[PDB]
Amino acid sequence: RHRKVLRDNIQGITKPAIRRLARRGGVKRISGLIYEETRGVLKVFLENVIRDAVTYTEHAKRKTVTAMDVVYALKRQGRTLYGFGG
Amino acid sequence: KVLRDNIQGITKPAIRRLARRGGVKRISGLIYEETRGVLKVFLENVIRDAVTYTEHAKRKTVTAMDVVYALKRQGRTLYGFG
Amino acid sequence: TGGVLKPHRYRPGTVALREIRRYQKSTELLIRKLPFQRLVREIAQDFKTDLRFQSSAVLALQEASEAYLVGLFEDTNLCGIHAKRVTILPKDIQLARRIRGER
Amino acid sequence: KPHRYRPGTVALREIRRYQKSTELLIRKLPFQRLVREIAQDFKTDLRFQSSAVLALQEASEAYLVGLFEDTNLCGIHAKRVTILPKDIQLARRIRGER
Amino acid sequence: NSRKPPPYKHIKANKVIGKVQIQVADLSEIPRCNCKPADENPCGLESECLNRMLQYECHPQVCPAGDRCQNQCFTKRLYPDAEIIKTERRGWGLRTKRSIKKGEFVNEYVGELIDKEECRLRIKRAHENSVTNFYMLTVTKDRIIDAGPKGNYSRFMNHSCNPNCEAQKWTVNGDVRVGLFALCDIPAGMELTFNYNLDCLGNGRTECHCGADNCSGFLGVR
Amino acid sequence: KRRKTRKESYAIYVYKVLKQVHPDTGISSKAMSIMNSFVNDVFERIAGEASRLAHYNKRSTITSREIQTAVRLLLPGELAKHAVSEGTKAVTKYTSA
Amino acid sequence: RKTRKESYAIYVYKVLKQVHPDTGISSKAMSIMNSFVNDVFERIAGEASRLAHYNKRSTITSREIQTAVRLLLPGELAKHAVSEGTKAVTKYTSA
Amino acid sequence: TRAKAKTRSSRAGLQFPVGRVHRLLRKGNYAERVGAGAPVYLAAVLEYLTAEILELAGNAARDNKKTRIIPRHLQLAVRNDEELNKLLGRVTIAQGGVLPNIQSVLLPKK
Amino acid sequence: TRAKAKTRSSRAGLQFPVGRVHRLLRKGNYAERVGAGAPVYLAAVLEYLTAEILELAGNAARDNKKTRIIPRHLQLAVRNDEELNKLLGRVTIAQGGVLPNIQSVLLPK
DNA sequence: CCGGCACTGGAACAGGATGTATATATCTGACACGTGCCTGGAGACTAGGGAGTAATCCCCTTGGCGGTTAAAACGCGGGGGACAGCGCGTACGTGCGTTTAAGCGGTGCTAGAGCTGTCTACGACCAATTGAGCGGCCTCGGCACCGGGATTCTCCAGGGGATCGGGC
DNA sequence: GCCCGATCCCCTGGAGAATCCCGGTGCCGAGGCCGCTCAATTGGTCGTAGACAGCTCTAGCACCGCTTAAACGCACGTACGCGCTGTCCCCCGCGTTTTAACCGCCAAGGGGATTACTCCCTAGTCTCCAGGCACGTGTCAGATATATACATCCTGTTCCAGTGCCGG
Ligand SMILES: C[S@@+](CC[C@H](N)C(=O)[O-])C[C@H]1O[C@@H](n2cnc3c(N)ncnc32)[C@H](O)[C@@H]1O
Ligand SMILES: [Zn+2]
Ligand SMILES: [Zn+2]
Ligand SMILES: [Zn+2]
Repeated sequence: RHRKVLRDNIQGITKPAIRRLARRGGVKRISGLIYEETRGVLKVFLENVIRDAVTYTEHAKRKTVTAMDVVYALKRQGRTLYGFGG
Repeated sequence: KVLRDNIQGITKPAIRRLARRGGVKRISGLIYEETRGVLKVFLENVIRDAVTYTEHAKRKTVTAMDVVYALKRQGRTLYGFG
Repeated sequence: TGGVLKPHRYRPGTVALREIRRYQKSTELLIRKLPFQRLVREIAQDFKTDLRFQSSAVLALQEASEAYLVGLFEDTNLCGIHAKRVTILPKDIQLARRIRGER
Repeated sequence: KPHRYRPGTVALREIRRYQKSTELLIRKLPFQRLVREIAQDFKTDLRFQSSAVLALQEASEAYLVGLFEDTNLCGIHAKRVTILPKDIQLARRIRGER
Repeated sequence: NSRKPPPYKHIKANKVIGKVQIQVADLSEIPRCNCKPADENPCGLESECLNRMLQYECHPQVCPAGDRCQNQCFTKRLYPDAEIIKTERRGWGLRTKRSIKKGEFVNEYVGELIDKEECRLRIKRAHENSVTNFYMLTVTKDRIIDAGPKGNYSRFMNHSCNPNCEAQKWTVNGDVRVGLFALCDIPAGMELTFNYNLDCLGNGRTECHCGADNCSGFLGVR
Repeated sequence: KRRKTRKESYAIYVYKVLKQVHPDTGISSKAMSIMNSFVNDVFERIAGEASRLAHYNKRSTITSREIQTAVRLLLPGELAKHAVSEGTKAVTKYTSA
Repeated sequence: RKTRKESYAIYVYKVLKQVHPDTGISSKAMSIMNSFVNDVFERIAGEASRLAHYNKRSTITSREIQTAVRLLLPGELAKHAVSEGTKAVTKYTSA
Repeated sequence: TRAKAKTRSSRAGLQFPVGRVHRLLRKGNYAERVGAGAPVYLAAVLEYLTAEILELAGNAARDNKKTRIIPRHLQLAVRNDEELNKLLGRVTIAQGGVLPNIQSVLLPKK
Repeated sequence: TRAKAKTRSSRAGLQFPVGRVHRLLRKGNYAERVGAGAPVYLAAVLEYLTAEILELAGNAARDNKKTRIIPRHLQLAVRNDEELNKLLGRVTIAQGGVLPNIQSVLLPK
């Protein structure tokens, strides 16, 4: 049962990682309160998709999550993705 | 018998009423010619699809289900007309 | 010789806050029917000539046009307030439509 | 006097360096440890394919990069050049998420 | 000059005479507020009352504040105080006995209801005998208040370019009425007076014999 | 008269469920159309999602086990928790009695 | 074991060699064109289905397929594709 | 036939037609075969969602001293419920109106 | 089977499989019957739509002086045409990137 | 009081250091061809029902007229709000030095996904028969308006009385 | 000093009012009541889809060690939010007069919507055979790595406009 629980893993999205994502979007100057809000915006998007992927995985009576469960879960919300099968 | 001038039958008070039901307090003087251009590109997108659905069935009358199908096709469902 | 008195008029912004309260409580349609019905018959004359309509198919377009406009005028207001104003200008409709997706 | 470039130059010249590349801009191990921790709530003792975690990072980065482009227009509307935590909420509210 | 002016038939409300009726509506076209049983003064004088801000009188059966709501001042009638004192050459005027605050309900303006044509034939009649009528007030279209034959003590007022009260228009139970409110608080002992914008059909035949700095003007200019 | 053909709706079951919750109110002729559209519009989502669940897995039957997953994908958080109980009890009361 | 996986690779590669004779393509791009074709096939089929249902018919025909294209494709694409199809169908019969 | 007939709604305990849902499933191009407890499960879910809306619409019509539901009470019922509003987000209800709401920066200040 | 087998997609002059499009239409739960000129019409449109997203990417590759096509040229080809940008408007393409674009108020004066 | 030995910001302009683009060399790993074989497509009949075509019936979309009243157009005025110019001070950007985990080579172990083979219970198909549900026709009957007698309250009234200035 | 015919604060025969209340007339919508037909229940026969029970063998999880690229503090000074004050012009609340939407009629005819009869086009079985998939293999395009050669940003050092305020 090598399942030692994980904790406090959202602070692994460091602030340089966020400054690069903002540079690719065209931003010149950044405030100092943005780093604690980008994380809350991301942790709400990831759950809506992992929920549906696990729901698709249980219906087939499997234990491994595959790369088609994620594609179906994404397409169900209007976010089609080309490149990973289908 | 062709028509024209008919876009200016959507008067200025009829636009101020639609703004009050939305919740605005003051209104600039250039909004009125800006709204008649937005209302006229939404109606064409729907009437084109309604007329296509009508011509597929070999009719000459536009019914009330053609409009409901042409609206549902764009994600604007409407309850109460069939 | 003999004059007439007159009570003070309203300060601006009161007869416009009574209507925000009156129109957000009714349900009727806010456009005139013959004016709206001639525009629909001249738009459709560029796709197919000499066609007819149903009285309950012309009444279904007017219910969706107003639901579109009343809901765009609510996004314009929040941009106007973001910029620290009270008036809505023609450059707030464009920002609303661009962020929303239609342009 | 070590030549001290002025404020706003080094930023403007990596804005246009990160708009020519196509790589991924987050660390793989920190991103993979968070996916396995969010999904302990829905069912325990799962296993992930190697390429099912590479499909999530792309959707995530494509979501954030396009939220920042909407945030950058509200600021110019309000006549600023910096972005604040009140320009994200307007974008999300007008889009129709919250 | 110890005499008393021609008596007036004292009255409490307006009595219709002309060709227009009243607009008492049913209790489904009356607006509702947003307050509730709460801190000391509901619908008070310093509060965020949506019915007060927009110049409405609230009803005790529809107000959620119940019956202790302070937005009922056209029925309770807690009017002003001590009656006519003698002026010098103005007609009669008035005066206050009890101290009054800033922005408080001074007495109403009440009379009889006459329309346009009846009013104009009335003045064209009373002109040929030179009565010098001094009592007229329009409120809206096709309606006038008059206080000549009958009325109350608010018929004894004057005009000044430094006044203390104005005439606003409140909507009471589906109908619109007039009420005089004080600009600023004053200790008791002053002659009440308010500005009115005359619209004489003839010409201005009176100078402002009141006395102030800007008050020179006329009875029909600014 | 030509004795026009028949046309079906849910307007006698919608009017039987109302007499359980509010035994004294009535409903209007124009408020009935909206509930018709509501029921016909929620039928199709739940049917069309199970139609695809069965095709992803290479089956050719729709059972009472695809309808229990379409509901869990389509309805929100606390709504999708009483519908499952309703539907699970109405099959136990039927397969035995 | 290793049963079979079908795809469109060998037809995409035949189409490429008519517009660009001296050009190739890689795997990451074949795996994107494949998803493209599979995605458009299923938007055009699932609307002819609904049209036939609305009109109370049992058969899907080229007259349904032609109308499902004018509702999906925008502008000048819908005018060039409609002319592409009605030449193949005209050549096929006369043979 | 030899015995007396009983419906299938009566066995399950429902008010909706389990026999009419079945032929709509069979004649709609959803699959090749259809089980036996699929309509019995799909009717008990369409009844719950109807009761859920009609209760709130009745509670909202009561507060006007009215004894009849009209299309305004249906809108007021659903725009106030945080989950029916998420299920019916992109839907227009004819003759419904809007919800009363004024912003805080527009109210008059002294 | 006396005569020599002549494929159905050579009678029409096409390159996509008319014989397999038919099997996919029949096993896909779309309707009860399927006509005969439906696959000959659908293949001729699937073939035209794909011979124009490639003619733009082949042009975009020649600007880097390259011989092969990669996922970046398909993106540069799709987001620069306002018809394919209207058809593929809610699609993500793996390893594609963005377009070079920078507002004017941010440039140094 | 404007001109004057010598005075002060303003303007320009090369000229460094740093960052960005070249021209060869080397070199690995994946793209583009061939070969053998199995399964899915094509050729030739045959039997039944879905759709094309003609015909009749009546509903409902279009067109013109008169008339009454509520909404739209036009012109005055006056106070409030949008837009610009200054000034102060707090927070974000650029660079340098020190610390901490991501990443790249392996190695070994086992869990679980995919394929193969029997075998029984479940859904489609068909026939005979009865009641659940839709269309058309009466009743009652809870509301909106009009009398009406008309009940608490008001009020116009010339009069019932305590007062007075002289009357006596 | 007593007292007389007027003389002003109460006072009630009517009368009148407004409108609490109780009750006549008249309604557009909804609720129940019988004929009627077609769609759902009962009862059997059958053959394919799905449920267990092995059995091979790929790939996802766990550990170890090292080299270096990225994250983390820390300090300085500079441009950029944010508040304040003054001004002027455009949008709101009023009265008048002019125009056309709404409502009630009446008239004529296009086209929607059933119902019947007869081909002809799609499904369903056998055969036969060739196009497309997996496996194996070689060579060349694109990815680094050096070295040199410029473009690009920031400032010190000169140089005209106008002259600091002195002054006869
Ligand atoms: C308003 S009427 C009232 C009747 C009576 N004179 C009174 O004061 O009670 C007063 C008349 O006196 C005149 N008046 C009142 N106050 C005045 C003033 N302050 N200056 C000039 N005239 C005045 C007005 O012209 C008006 O006609
Ligand atoms: Zn209040
Ligand atoms: Zn109150
Ligand atoms: Zn004066």
